[PDB]
Amino acid sequence: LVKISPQVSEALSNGRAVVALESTIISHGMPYPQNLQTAKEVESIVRENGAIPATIAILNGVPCIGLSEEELERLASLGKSVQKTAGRDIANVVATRGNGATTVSATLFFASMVGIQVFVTGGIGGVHRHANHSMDISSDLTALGRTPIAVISAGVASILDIPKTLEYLETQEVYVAAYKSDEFPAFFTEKSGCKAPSRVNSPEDCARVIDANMKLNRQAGILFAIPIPKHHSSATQRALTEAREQNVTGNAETPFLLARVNELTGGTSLAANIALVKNNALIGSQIAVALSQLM
Amino acid sequence: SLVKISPQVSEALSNGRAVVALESTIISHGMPYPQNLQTAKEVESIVRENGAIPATIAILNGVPCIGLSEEELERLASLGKSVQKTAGRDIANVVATRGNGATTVSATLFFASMVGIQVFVTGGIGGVHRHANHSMDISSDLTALGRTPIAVISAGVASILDIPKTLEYLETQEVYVAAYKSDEFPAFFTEKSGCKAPSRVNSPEDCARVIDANMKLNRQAGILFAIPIPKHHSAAGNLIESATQRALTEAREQNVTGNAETPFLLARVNELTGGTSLAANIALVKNNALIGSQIAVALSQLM
Amino acid sequence: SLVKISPQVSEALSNGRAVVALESTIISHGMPYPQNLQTAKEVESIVRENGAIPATIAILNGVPCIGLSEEELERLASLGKSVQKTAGRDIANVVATRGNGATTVSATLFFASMVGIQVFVTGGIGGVHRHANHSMDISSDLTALGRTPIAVISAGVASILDIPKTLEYLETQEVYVAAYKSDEFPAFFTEKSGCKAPSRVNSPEDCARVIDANMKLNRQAGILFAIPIPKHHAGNLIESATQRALTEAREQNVTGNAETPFLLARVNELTGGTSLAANIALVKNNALIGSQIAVALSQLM
Ligand SMILES: [Mn+2]
Ligand SMILES: [Mn+2]
Ligand SMILES: [Mn+2]
Repeated sequence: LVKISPQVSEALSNGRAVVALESTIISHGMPYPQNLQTAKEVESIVRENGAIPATIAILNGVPCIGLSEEELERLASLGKSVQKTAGRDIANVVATRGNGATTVSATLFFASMVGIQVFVTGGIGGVHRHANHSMDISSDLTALGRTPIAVISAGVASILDIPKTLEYLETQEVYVAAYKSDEFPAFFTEKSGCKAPSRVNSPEDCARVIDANMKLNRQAGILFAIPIPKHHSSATQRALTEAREQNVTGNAETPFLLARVNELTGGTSLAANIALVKNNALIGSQIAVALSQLM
Repeated sequence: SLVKISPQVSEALSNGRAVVALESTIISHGMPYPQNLQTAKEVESIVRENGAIPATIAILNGVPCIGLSEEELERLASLGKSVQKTAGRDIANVVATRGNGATTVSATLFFASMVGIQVFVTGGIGGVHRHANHSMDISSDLTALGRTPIAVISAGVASILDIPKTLEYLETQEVYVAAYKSDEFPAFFTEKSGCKAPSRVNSPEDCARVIDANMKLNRQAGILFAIPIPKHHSAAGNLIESATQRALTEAREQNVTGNAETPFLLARVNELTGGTSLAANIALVKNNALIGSQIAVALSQLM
Repeated sequence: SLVKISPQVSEALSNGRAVVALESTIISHGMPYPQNLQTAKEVESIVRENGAIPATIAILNGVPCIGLSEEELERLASLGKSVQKTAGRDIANVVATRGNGATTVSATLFFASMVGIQVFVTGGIGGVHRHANHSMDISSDLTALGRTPIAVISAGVASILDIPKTLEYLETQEVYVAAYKSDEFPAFFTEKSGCKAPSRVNSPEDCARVIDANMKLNRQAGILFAIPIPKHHAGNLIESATQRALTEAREQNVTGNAETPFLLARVNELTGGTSLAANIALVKNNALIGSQIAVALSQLM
């Protein structure tokens, strides 16, 4: 049922480094054709650092692990009209023969299915603000707690509740480590105000943790949090307030906040988002190559 | 081989024919005698009339049974609340003590999945309770469905519970939730919850195709289909909702907690509504049995 | 190998003799040197005296150890609180960095399950913290027990934590919870929690039959047995001190890694050693009943 691209299939069969990539960043992070440009630049960074990129999406009901140029452009061109597909939506998107842009929870599922150990993303979903009134908590976190894969993120955006997100990850048995810092990063910016529960200082360090996790057959995964580079590192609070006073909820809520943050920052937040996923791709690829060498 | 599968259920499973799992806590605990027995038998009949084989699940003298005889349904109904209300976490204890257990959604999920039944019909699923922010009272039904790949066919979640938070928790647990032929998530006794359904399916065949995909993908999380109570009962919803609110207030003012709480609320609502809520409960489980059996048959045809 | 199994534990596993897992955070962090070592030896002796083999679990120089020698116990105890408190999520990192780690319930569950040990004695399990409704601080011990089919033998949950919410969370995770010979769920240092136990078991054989059924059913969730501290082994004092310690931690914003050690230390200071003495008594009692459960289970099988 799942279609693995020729390049990814070759790599997996030969034990070469593969880096999984998600597609909601393509459909919902930015408009066409900038979304396509970024996805291709991310894939190029993966290839230029010795790994094979496996962008995951669902197209016409077919889960695809590894996308061709045609599939990337086709996905990107549909823009925000593509179904944002969490793990729980996969079966429905398949059954309806639809297109789906897979989130972290869905991409985890497919990456694990075929034995990809490293999954590069921008930021992971989290515990939402005021969750003690709503219980709005991303399935990304639950999925990572029972999928043994390493997610390479730039931390968690302050749109979400970062302290509670860290607590929920801990409850779900997810190892969380910041890269070359004692501070947990906050996606757009390096400062979250939260201490990192653990630290790793090199791609080789990361690969050794992953290797141990694999060998032990633990069922919980890992969140690496790579602070956005210092050269690429009010709007959130105002966007949040506006969000409440205009009662934006459900599926509209998260796209509204990110868009508002981008508008209020005049493109600065999106630019940072682009910079961080590229940085995650660099470090993630180095981790994957180091891991492949270990194995 | 701790579990006993009846000849009728084993015959169906071995031949890839449609089977619908049914729970037994609605019999011993969820409904009074003898409507509890009457309804259980009528549900099994509806399952058969639509081409599937009913598999009511319970534990009898420490033996997990998948497929029950009429005398066993009668025993569960007659012994009533003296039968252990058996959640998944109670199964081992009821087996060890050689007791009788009427299985809830979390326990019935476990046994149905164990023997390869894909469709499980119930009235409603447990949920996040009201004031869960102070209590953290959240049904194991939700956790169980998040890690058991089976389709539960319900009429949604009762307003006794916190429906918006229940929907959030299901999402966090990776459970696909879809309302049947509606954009509104149903609230058990009534179709009106005030909550948008996160997804929608419009036919038994639609449902079967989602289940089929879930199976082929080997996902470990399950599915909640939520079937709004038939329109013929819509006039009763405001009444049952009003009584629900009064019963909740009464439970609080009388400090009814623990194992007493849920039975108190169901009984009180039926008393306040003069039997209307039980009548609605009977109608919705019959409707769920109808649609659930059609889903199971469609799925069997797909495979 | 993935793990180093001690000669005594390996022999027991191969010959079907009852084995009781033990954790090491109680040694490195839960108790001071040398009371920690003294108690660990006494607990292991109690396990042996009732017909089982103790398997204290830790990570030493990056190697998971199942079963410890006298030398290794001395090592964990003397290095004390400088050893990494190692939850399940920390195992891979402690292994990768070749470090020493004292394993909590969530980590010890993982290693016990790996080698097929069914009974794991601890003092108390982590829980839902007070004010979790603001913090969402909920121990991974609970999540782990909900998806690891092992019987944890505890003395309940300390009132430093939110006992009612801990019981609710365990229920949500499908963990069977039973108090031993009581209708009241125990509160670690003291037998009185003010919470009714959701279920009750009255003998080690009762417990073993529940475990046996859980095993035969292939359920993926575990069991918490809660053994009330012996009536002869101050409860009134430790509860009063607990309330005071909680207030102090709040007024001083003690958070993160500092919080739980602060509360346990403060309660012991405020009670003049009474709570540590109770902690020693309850882990010995858990070892007694837990080993009897493990032997009864081995006999059943
Ligand atoms: Mn959400
Ligand atoms: Mn409950
Ligand atoms: Mn904690």
